[PDB]
Amino acid sequence: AALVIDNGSGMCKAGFAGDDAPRAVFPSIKDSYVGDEAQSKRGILTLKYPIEHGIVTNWDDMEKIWHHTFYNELRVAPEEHPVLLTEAPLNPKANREKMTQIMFETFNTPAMYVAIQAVLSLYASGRTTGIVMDSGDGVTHTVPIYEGYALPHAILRLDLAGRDLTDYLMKITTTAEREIVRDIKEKLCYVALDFEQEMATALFQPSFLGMESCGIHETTFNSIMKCDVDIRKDLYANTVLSGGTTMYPGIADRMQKEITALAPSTMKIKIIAPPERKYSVWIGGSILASLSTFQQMWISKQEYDESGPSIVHRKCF
Amino acid sequence: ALHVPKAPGFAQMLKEGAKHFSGLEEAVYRNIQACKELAQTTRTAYGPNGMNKMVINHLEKLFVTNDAATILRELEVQHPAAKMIVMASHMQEQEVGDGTNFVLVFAGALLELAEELLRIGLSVSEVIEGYEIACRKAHEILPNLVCCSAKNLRDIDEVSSLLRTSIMSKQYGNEVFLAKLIAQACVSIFPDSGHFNVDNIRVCKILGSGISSSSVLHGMVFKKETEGDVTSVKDAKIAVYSCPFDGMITETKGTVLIKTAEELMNFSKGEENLMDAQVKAIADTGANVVVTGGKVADMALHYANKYNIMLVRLNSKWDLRRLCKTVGATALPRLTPPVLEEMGHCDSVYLSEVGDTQVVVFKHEKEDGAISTIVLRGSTDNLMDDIERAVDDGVNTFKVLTRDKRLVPGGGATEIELAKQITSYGETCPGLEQYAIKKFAEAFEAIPRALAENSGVKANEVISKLYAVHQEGNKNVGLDIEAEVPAVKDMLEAGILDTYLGKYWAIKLATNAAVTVLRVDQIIMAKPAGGPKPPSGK
Amino acid sequence: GHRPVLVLSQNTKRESGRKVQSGNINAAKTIADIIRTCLGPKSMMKMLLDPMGGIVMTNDGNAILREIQVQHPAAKSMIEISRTQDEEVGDGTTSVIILAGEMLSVAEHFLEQQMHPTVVISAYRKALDDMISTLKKISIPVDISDSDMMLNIINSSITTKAISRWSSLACNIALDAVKMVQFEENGRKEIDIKKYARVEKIPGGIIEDSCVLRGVMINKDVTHPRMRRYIKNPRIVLLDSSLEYKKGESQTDIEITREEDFTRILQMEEEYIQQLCEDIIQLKPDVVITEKGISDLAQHYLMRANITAIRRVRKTDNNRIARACGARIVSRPEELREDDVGTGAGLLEIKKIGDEYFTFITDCKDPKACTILLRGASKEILSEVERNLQDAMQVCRNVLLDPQLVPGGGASEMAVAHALTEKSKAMTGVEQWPYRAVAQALEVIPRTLIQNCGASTIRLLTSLRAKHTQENCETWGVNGETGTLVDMKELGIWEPLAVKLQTYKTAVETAVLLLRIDDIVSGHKK
Amino acid sequence: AAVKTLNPKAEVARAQAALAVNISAARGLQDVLRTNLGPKGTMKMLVSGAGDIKLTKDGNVLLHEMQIQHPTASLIAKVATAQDDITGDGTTSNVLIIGELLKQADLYISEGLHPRIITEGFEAAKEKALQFLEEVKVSREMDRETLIDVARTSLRTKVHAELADVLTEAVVDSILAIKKQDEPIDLFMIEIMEMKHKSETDTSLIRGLVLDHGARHPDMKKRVEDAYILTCNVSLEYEKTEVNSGFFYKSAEEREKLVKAERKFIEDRVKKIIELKRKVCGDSDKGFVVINQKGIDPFSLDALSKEGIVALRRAKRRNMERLTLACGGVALNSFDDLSPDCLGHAGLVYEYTLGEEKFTFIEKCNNPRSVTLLIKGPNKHTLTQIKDAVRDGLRAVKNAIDDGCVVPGAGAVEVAMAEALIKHKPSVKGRAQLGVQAFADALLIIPKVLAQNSGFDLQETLVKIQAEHSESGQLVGVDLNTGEPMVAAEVGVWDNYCVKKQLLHSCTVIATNILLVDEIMRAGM
Amino acid sequence: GMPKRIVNAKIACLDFSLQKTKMKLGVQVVITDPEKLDQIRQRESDITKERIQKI
Ligand SMILES: Nc1ncnc2c1ncn2[C@@H]1O[C@H](COP(=O)(O)OP(=O)(O)O)[C@@H](O)[C@H]1O
Ligand SMILES: Nc1ncnc2c1ncn2[C@@H]1O[C@H](COP(=O)(O)OP(=O)(O)O)[C@@H](O)[C@H]1O
Ligand SMILES: Nc1ncnc2c1ncn2[C@@H]1O[C@H](COP(=O)(O)OP(=O)(O)O)[C@@H](O)[C@H]1O
Ligand SMILES: [Mg+2]
Ligand SMILES: [Mg+2]
Ligand SMILES: [Mg+2]
Repeated sequence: AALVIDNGSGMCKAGFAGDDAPRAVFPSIKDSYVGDEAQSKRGILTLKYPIEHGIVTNWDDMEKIWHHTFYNELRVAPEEHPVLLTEAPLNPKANREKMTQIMFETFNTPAMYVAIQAVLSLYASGRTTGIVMDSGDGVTHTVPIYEGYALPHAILRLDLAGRDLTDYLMKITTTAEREIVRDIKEKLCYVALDFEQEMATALFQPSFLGMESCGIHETTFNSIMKCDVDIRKDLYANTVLSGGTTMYPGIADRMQKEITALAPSTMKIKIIAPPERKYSVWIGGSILASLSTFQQMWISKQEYDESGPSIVHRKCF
Repeated sequence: ALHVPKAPGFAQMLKEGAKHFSGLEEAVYRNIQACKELAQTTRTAYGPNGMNKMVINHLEKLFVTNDAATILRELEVQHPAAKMIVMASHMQEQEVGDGTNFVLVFAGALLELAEELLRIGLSVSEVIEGYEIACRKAHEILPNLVCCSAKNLRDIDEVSSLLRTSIMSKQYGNEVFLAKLIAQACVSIFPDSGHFNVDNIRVCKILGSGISSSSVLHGMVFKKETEGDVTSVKDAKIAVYSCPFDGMITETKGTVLIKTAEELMNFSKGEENLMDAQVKAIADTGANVVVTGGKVADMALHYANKYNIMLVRLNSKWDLRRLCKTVGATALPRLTPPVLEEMGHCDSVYLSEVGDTQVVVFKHEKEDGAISTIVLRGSTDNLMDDIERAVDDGVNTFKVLTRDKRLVPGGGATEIELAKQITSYGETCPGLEQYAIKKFAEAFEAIPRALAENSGVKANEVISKLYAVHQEGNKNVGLDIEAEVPAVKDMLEAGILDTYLGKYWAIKLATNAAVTVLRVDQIIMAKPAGGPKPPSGK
Repeated sequence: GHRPVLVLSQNTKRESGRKVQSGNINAAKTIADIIRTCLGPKSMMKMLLDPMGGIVMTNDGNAILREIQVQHPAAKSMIEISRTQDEEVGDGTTSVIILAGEMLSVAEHFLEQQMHPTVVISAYRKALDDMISTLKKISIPVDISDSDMMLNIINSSITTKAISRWSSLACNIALDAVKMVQFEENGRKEIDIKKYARVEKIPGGIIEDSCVLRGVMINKDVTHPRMRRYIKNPRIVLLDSSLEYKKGESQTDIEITREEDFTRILQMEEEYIQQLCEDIIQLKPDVVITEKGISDLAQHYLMRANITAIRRVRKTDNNRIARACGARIVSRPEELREDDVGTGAGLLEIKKIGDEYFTFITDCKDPKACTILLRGASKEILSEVERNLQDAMQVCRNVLLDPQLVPGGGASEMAVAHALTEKSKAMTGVEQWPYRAVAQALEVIPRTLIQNCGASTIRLLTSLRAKHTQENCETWGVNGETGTLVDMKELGIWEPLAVKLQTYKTAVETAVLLLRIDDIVSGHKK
Repeated sequence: AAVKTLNPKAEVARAQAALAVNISAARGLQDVLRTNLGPKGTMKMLVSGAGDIKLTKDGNVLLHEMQIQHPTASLIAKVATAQDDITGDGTTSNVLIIGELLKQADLYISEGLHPRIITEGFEAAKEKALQFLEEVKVSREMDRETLIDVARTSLRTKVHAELADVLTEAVVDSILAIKKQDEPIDLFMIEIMEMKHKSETDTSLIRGLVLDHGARHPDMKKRVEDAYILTCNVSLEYEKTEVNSGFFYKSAEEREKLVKAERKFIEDRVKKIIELKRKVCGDSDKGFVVINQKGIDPFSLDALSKEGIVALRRAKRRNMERLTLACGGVALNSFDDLSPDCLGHAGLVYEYTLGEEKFTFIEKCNNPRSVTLLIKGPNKHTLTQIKDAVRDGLRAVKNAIDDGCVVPGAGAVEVAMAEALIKHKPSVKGRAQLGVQAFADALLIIPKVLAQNSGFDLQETLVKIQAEHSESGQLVGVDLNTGEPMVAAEVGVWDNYCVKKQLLHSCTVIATNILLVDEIMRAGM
Repeated sequence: GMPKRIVNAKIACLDFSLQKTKMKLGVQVVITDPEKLDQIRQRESDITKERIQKI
């Protein structure tokens, strides 16, 4: 089979291909028996999670985690199973070379592949083309995808995530009380089609927060407009949202309306954002690792030995 | 007793949606039938009388053309043997640029005749032997059929007469105009060195004035506007920068650390004074035109307007490289003033409005340069795309003539002479190879047959006439398109000629494709994937 | 409406009584019947299909029972006791299952006859104690210095496995491996054949060329092709630390205002790598082995010293290299000492096996770790060879710890059963019947041997039960290859007393466990 | 049954049924692969789920591409994969001999014989066959002619005859160049580059290297005649600090100074390269080519082009060694103390554009211990087929050199070993003689299928051949053009001793283990 | 590499971790003279070393 380790700036969410749920959610997942079956895990339990804002800070930590998400929470061997790792969109090449050196050299994995988290999210929803708006805890990303691959040239990156969202709400300071504001953020926070008619009975606009770059709907629109005019229909009509940040307000229709406004009066835009399987990236990875085109895309161990960081970078510089 | 079970072994162990075909009946004949369907799909587009096709691809995009390779690309060919013939046709397009439809027609014909021979009782191995030996004879023969040669590629009348044939099959009605344009463009390029690069012929498609309004431009055209207030320049001193037209910033991270009210008061004035100094150094080198591959800053644009410099912004890097080749400049990664060698020059750089489109034109007056543009006017984008394909055919023919200046007669003359000579060779070869040699010979008849069928005349009358006249000794005789009845005429004296290399490679690739398709005996198709397509091809 | 007013949750199913007893016993004897034919030298292979598309072709009781899945808690318990036997002694994993199944089978009789399970259990415990007494009485010692005697002990353990065809070869391997893994420090003897005897299976080649190395082997190449691949007296250094320049654990944020500071900082990084590499070169090694990365600048500096480096080795492989070459893993080259350098390796080679580069640290002297290099036709064949070699090595270890032997071919089972039957005549209570039934239940091992040989159980068992009524016949058993009674002193099938003691204990205690069980309950959530 | 009472969703094949399953699957594989054997075999087309086409005659490729879900087929596929990983050839014959051993064992097991006795006969026959093989093996000084005949015997099975006659010279010359006296041949030192533009008979051996990339600065030369090659592994692009330094300035002038300074670190390494270039070629006579395993930013590319250096970046980690062995320099991870002795020489370096990609040729090296095979062809599947064929041929020549012995081909060794087994049978005690007979009839599948593939009668050809070998003793095999016996050693039909030994060993082992299977069981749910 | 038997066992029970020293939340390292960075990094480990030596 193929181990599908979904880092997803969350937990490890590792398992096997074919499983509808991961089997190794390490971060925040016996005793009185004999052996080292708690101490070895007791060490990892208090180890800081390397990925911050969707980027790996401490690699030794991450490697120790993976090693403990292979030998302890899966009780398997990576020397015979291909691995599908996940990376955040627009992830530096250096991080890719590091993780590929870890897998092929340390864990001696026969073959591996690194997929974009938004692409796997789109896969778990069953589609292969569309523009994914991924807004988590630290970053916001718009990933246009056509034929199942994240077009590396139309990835617009703005920053208005859970933190930036709860910020203005705090404005309306202490950790516990800004987390009361964040509890309200976690709970119902219905998106407003029009803030006028929503405040009458009491990210889209940078000025609201205090930024001066662009809204998320503007971001999606321009990411669609930096693609093929023929696939434009598919991008506009298959916009898939993901991320607990964007889920909390449940923003579908405000986006839809202002994106329709921006787009020509031709393409009909439909946004599918009701899943919330809480393992979308994992299921997308499992689907990919189950396919045979994954064997096609395999960066093999021999390929790695022959090319190195160049094979991880897929040439084409 | 109401169901036949799968036989023990491979029939049972095979996966669910997989298919297995084996033998002449399940595999060879089905492959030949698929290739025949392909050849039939593209046959009616062969030649000047070939009709256009309106292919709509999966993205609902429309292609109106009689260019075989374009139709094949935009068709979703799913049968693997047909896929192989298309792979051969695309290799022909890549190597030569013209002759893809010949490859298809000839491969389909060879496969049909191979099916015939297998039915009479020959083995695929013997068919392959005969086809290969006959291809070798065809290659031995073709050099002797060469009638003309270019003898000069710096001229424009000879080059126009030479490109006319390649740009006649496509765009039959207007072939003197387009051949003139493509000859003008090709000869402005093609330096004293024998190397000719086809990417240096640029084609700008602007809409609205009929194809006769097309023109050649010794220079470059960009469907852009100017960033500043200046729009025209008569003695361009272009300075090209791969960097933006802004102040250089740090690669790590930059923070303006203020600790005194004075630093705060002076920072912005210092920034603008720095920008003024930079652009004034550029202007003082004499540059009146600046072309940046990156963005433009508001202050830098301000000062470029102040010092009367025309600013142009080219988003693409290939556009920047081609502009550098055009003007004789060097893309500087810094905003430093250019040295006398790093600067480029143009007899004119101006903003114009061709039709609805606004364009920036870098126009030389000399009848040369490193890059030339063909501005195609036309009432339809599809029409202009078809004319661009015709331009590509003419340019690839010019390159083939730079590589090999030899020419063979067209209009089916070379094909008929090849058929005759290879039949005469097969009549001498004893053994079971003679059948396959004679079928390989008769396969050439498919070309004048398709030309006749498309002209609207009886292919049998035409082929009989051609055989009779080529028996009398005339190897340069081919069929006449200008005849309501079956007729024939001297292809040479008419000026209808093909490229030795074109025919060479077309025959080689078509024969290899047919022979490859025949060598298949078992096919084991897998269940169709839902995979996100090939990873490398993106 | 009027929602169900239950006392226990719906889905909570409770069985009780003789049905539960008979169900548990039938599940146990089914688990037994699964592997009943996998006992003895004339056994046949079973091809199990893993949920991961894998395949397991084996004769090993624990392998088979571990690869199958069940839902009955009695079958769960039987699989668990097979696992227990495998972890403790590493052999007898199917003898135990068969014995436990037969004990439960014979207890079914007494349970149907109104006897109480505790009575049967007390009888079983008496019988187990007396089995222990009889085994310790009939055992004989072994001179572990006799390599041939040890090879015979190991053959009597692998004869029932696929590697029997290269039995002598495999025997030597196991013996050699164990003799090297024996280690003593501070008065604590340790045969740790799980951390320091490694089996590396390289498909291809032939099994007859497989060997145990006087050293270790890893799948690695030099970090830089200018490094040597062959060194005849390597001084080796082992590291847990990265030879790269990594960040600090604190917020080490820098602030640059001067021009030279960026360049000075990058040169400072280079100087740090230089200083690490010099701290290493000062010990003048030939090979450097790291568990973490090695920066390319560090590779340059080491190569300048004519040092060969291997970049990212596993902690387990690093520990084996330590034991083999005599080194001590360090984590700070500043703290590096000559005592931490590895002298003892006789040759470092890096050679191409197939399309892979393998690093050998072989030709060592007194290596307290080893690598068994297995070569063969396929990953499945070699996985089976590895399991068989595990059996052989675990048997050798059990012997070196407890050098006592007992006879095989079922001879021990019949001798002990006879002793129990003879002792039962003094018993006057009601437990004599279950006690004698356990005596008749030990007979199943020779029965299974005869059945798997293809002979007549009745006749042979009768002659054998009679033979064991004579005086000096406690060594008589049966051949698993011809179906005849022989003297084990003449055949040579001798198992370790520890193995059979653990076997009997596990069987009897599993029987006690399943007999005490009644009243199954189910449904309730975790 | 037993397992189905505990795990109801369990699949189980017991004793005879299990045997029936396994042997049936083996025979199924044989029926597919029977046609792959020999030069008169037929090429199969294999279409992936994506639509990619493979034209192959290779047993291992065919196995992994067939669409099969059988456990016995998995076992046999793995055995073939090991055969391919270690020897490169022998996979089809491996499958055929396995299937035929199983069939010939079914012949006697259907008659109530126990598989144990057949496996004992298998072991005896293996021993005697290995002995006869070592006896008949031809110990030969591996000359270019012998190696050419070997490579012909492999490439003629894998590709067309003319293309095989080309790949023969290519492969033999390639190995005879990267070969060091009494030092195992590292096939990694033969790069394999494929180009997709010309005919398949243009596949050539470049006595140098071909990188699949070129210079990314346009002003850089496209052809260099007398070239100094600098093989380096040093970043020449901007590297940010590990410790997150960050820049702080109070003025646009300071910002400019910091922008100019932040590149001093890499400007210094570029300066080192440029000074080496100037010191080693003070004029424009010679050339200077930098080949970096790491990146080179546009500023460094400009700085090196201005001085007339051709810089290629992000080369392959293996090209470091291939270039230091072909050209003859030293691969560097730092320019701390670099000298002209760290440079290699190439009598020609140039660039070739093919569609959208670029290639860089480095040729006219002095005595390159690394070379490349340029696989030219008009189609992706032609290139893949030629790659597989050259892999087989390289492994064949390497094995003939390593194992200085070489075995006659065309099923000759199989025929002779069958006769020897049939003469040895009486020396076997019990009914294991029948297993020996089965082994012989299994060995006889190689000539039979060859006849079957050349279009001849298996029985008539095999009796003719065995008769000729008994009357003369000459190791004879099948002439695929006449169906008559022929002396393989005289006509140049050679096989690898290592391959035949690996066949015997692995086939016997897997067949024994399958015959002793008495229960197939899927109960893991 | 540690021994696995000790006879005259002198036992030290510690309720803290022995790891590379990390400055706490309200402490930041800010370098403005690169020549100090090395020494700072060195303490991150030498601090822990000293504790162990004392034990
Ligand atoms: N004026 C003409 N009279 C007769 N035949 C012509 C004329 N112009 C072109 N042809 C023939 O048309 C064929 C090429 O037409 P085209 O459709 O472009 O096929 P291809 O794509 O193979 O070039 C050649 O056989 C050429 O000789
Ligand atoms: N040649 C032989 N003849 C008779 N009995 C044997 C022979 N070899 C081993 N045995 C017996 O077979 C039993 C071992 O069975 P085996 O298949 O190894 O399963 P287990 O895992 O229970 O050891 C022991 O009782 C041993 O005495
Ligand atoms: N010219 C030939 N004439 C007769 N037999 C040949 C010839 N060339 C190869 N053979 C035999 O054909 C058999 C199969 O060849 P090949 O398919 O390359 O082996 P494999 O089946 O392992 O791929 C080999 O045993 C070889 O000895
Ligand atoms: Mg044409
Ligand atoms: Mg045992
Ligand atoms: Mg072969």
